[PDB]
Amino acid sequence: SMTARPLSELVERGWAAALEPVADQVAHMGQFLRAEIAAGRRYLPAGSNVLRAFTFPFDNVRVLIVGQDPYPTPGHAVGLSFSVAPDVRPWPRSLANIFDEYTADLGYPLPSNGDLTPWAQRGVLLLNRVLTVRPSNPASHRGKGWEAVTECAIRALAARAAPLVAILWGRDASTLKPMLAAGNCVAIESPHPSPLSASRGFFGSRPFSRANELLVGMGAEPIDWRLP
Ligand SMILES: NC1=NC(=O)NC(=O)C1
Ligand SMILES: [Cl-]
Repeated sequence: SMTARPLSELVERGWAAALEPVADQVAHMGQFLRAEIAAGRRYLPAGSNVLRAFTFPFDNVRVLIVGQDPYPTPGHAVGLSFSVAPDVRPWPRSLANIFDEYTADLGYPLPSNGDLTPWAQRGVLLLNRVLTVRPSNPASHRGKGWEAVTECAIRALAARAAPLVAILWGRDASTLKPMLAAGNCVAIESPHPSPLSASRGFFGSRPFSRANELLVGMGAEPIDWRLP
């Protein structure tokens, strides 16, 4: 529980230090979620998955992907942005669009399922600007306190003595751009992959190959994006 236990228990070691400026805020978010339940509203993903992106090592991140907020359908969000459990079908529409672009950009076959954990295990941070949502109500937790947490995460990533490429999908994600100003960091911005915006510039954006060209130009290893 975010309300009950400290960052050193909840997230990976580098992340616990990176998020120290927002320790109280994370506890505050736990209190917010408690209040939602007391009031008769639910949230997604499950409490134990809310901070899941911060359970993969901070020092190993080479690419950051940021979306808006979690999937609003119960059974979809898993605490890694855009990912679903390997048994979920059909795929949510944002994910189908991401995979469409993945095939077009990289030439790989469509993935077997919607599980993006391989990316997380290979140094891709799968973040959302806001880390919870009320079921069936996209953007319902906007402005409730998560933004300070994800702002802190990005600042910390940008301050590392390491290369970083950011991929910012959509308007809420794009508000992290000022913080990404650092010489060791470069940002790709595009419209969100949702059907609401994908045709404004998500399709054809080639984020995966662009990220790898940027990494190699900073002397970093490219991401192996291939999913099974
Ligand atoms: N539909 C979704 N939109 C997002 O911005 N992030 C997710 O994790 C899922
Ligand atoms: Cl609800």
